[PDB]
Amino acid sequence: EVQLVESGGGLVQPGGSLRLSCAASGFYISYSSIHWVRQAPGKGLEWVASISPYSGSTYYADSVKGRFTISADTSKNTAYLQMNSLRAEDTAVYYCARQGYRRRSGRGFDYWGQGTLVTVSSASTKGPSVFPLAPSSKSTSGGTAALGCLVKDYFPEPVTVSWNSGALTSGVHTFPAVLQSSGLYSLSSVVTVPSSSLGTQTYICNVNHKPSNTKVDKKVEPKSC
Amino acid sequence: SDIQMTQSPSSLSASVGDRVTITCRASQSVSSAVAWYQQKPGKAPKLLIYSASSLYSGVPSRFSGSRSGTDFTLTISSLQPEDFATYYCQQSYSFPSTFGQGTKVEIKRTVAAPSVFIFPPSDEQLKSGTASVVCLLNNFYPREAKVQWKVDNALQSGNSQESVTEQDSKDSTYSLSSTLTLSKADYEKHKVYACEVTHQGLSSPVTKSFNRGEC
RNA sequence: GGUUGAAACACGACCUGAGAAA
Repeated sequence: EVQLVESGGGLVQPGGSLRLSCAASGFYISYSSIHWVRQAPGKGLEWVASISPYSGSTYYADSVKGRFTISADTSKNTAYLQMNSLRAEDTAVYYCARQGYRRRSGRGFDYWGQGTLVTVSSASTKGPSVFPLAPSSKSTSGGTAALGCLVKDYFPEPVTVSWNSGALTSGVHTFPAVLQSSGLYSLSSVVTVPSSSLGTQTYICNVNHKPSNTKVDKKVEPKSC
Repeated sequence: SDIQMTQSPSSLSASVGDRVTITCRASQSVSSAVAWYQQKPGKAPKLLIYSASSLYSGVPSRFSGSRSGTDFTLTISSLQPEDFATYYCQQSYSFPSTFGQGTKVEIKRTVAAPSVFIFPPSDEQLKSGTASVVCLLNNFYPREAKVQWKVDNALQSGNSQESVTEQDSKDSTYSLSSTLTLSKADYEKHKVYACEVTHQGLSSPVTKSFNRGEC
């Protein structure tokens, strides 16, 4: 199956360097143009660079010319994006895209990778503190209860929150992270469950912040009052 | 001077079966080297239309593109529940390639009132010196809503953050969380902590409140 | 320039053209 796999992303200091890789499978990159397209968090796609199949000619967006270098290793079936003099404006999810075959898809990008997240900041990595959002209602209120976990003060994105080790997926709402004034991210993950489930069902929120290598499981229980 | 792609509208809410049209105007001649893409939240874009009007293999025939000089249109004949995403146009006539700003297509449904919940800060967090009061608005439509924090009838401003989810895949509703952040010294100087919510689906503002230590 | 060769430029072929057109 034709696929592109990006790698090499992560947290890097402004002015530092980072080399992104794009491993291709199911096809050979030597017969296609390979493009890099990025997407800052919450914005649109922005073309970055491309390399031509047979001449090796490279093209760059005006915002990255001179700082970025795209290349392809046909023996490794992998494209690269050498990024230097990185700025906060370069913080984005970086996709590598195959330009399709001319007769079959013109110049459209027919195959995209999953993308790799590049975060350019001088902020240090920080694991999140997880606090419980205890449900107010009782086990016999007869309604629907709401409980959650507060994932607070972490950097950088992303963090993952599951409930009962992924077994609880209905009614769960994991809000997007919001950047606080302190520069650390914070979000809440809530879930609505039947009030009759309190006691018969246990609720564990599983918070995984891979950049800081933090795994925290917090038990959300009805408050003792 | 490189080419610009002005995409309009930036967003639109439409129902299933509607006929939606997304337009892109190139600042200069791009011939027909225009492509249209569909991107689901958190996922990679997918090719829909290439060469302005040609349908990419595997894409259903309800998607169609057309060229009128420098005007390019993406048309979904009958909107399907899986067609709701962000759509981008791209010119590949000359380098540097440029994308349109995008158009997020969201499903329009009936108005739903938010279920409001208030959560006091856990005992563990004040031990850390910070208090976070969270107010939850669950499953409402439309997304617009007014969330106000009042402590001892005093309005708060500049110390709370809002976060809204994407449109839910099942009931097509939104959820909102408002988090009032205070220090322990500022949290204990007050008594009543109220969350006032105003939404068009409500006849009047709803208020969920609590007191420090009130169970 | 266009079309194509897994191919926007470079390269090969083809087409138009006085000339692929510095």
